[PDB]
Amino acid sequence: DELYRQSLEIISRYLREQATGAKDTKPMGRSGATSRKALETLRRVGDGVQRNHETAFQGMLRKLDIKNEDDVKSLSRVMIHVFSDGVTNWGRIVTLISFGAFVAKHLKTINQESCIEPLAESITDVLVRTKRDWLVKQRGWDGFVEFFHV
Ligand SMILES: COCCn1c(C(=O)O)cc2cc(C)cc(N3C[C@@H](C)n4c(c(CCCOc5cc(C)c(Cl)c(C)c5)c5ccc(Cl)c(-c6c(C)nn(C)c6C)c54)C3=O)c21
Repeated sequence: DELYRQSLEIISRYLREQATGAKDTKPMGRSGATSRKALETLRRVGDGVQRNHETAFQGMLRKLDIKNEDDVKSLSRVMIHVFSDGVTNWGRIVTLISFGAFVAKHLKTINQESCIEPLAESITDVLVRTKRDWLVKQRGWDGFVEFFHV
């Protein structure tokens, strides 16, 4: 319903902005405040996650050997495997998206900007499908911004 659309808007905006390598502060949609604040939080926490896990991110990127949109279509399986284990929390969700931004920068490097939208959708699809009930219990992105945004 609303949860998918809002998630996709947040994730797509962050991956896109990360790939161009400058912030975009165009406002969001109707639920403008929450989505804006979630995006600001992703910039802060997400950028730190990428720095912290530079090595593992780099090693994993290399093993994924991404070239084109067909590869992008084939990322979902490893993504699901690595994320749908065990504990759910917002830090883990930021880690999933942060790895998404890391790949999106690579896609830019190899002139595969067309793939960034499919990537974001694939991330959103996995997030909302596997964690729907938990996300609803937290009041979704409101729960994220309420407690994590500074
Ligand atoms: C130890 O953690 C087990 C899993 N886990 C549990 C739990 O209970 O299982 C709780 C918990 C809490 C947090 C905050 C984080 C983790 N992690 C820590 C590690 C295991 N991770 C996690 C993620 C996020 C989920 C997948 O995102 C993806 C996103 C995209 C766009 C693609 Cl295309 C793909 C293929 C994957 C990682 C992403 C990349 C790497 Cl490179 C590592 C990564 C790092 C870093 N080091 N190494 C060796 C790898 C392989 C990742 C994760 O969710 C947690």
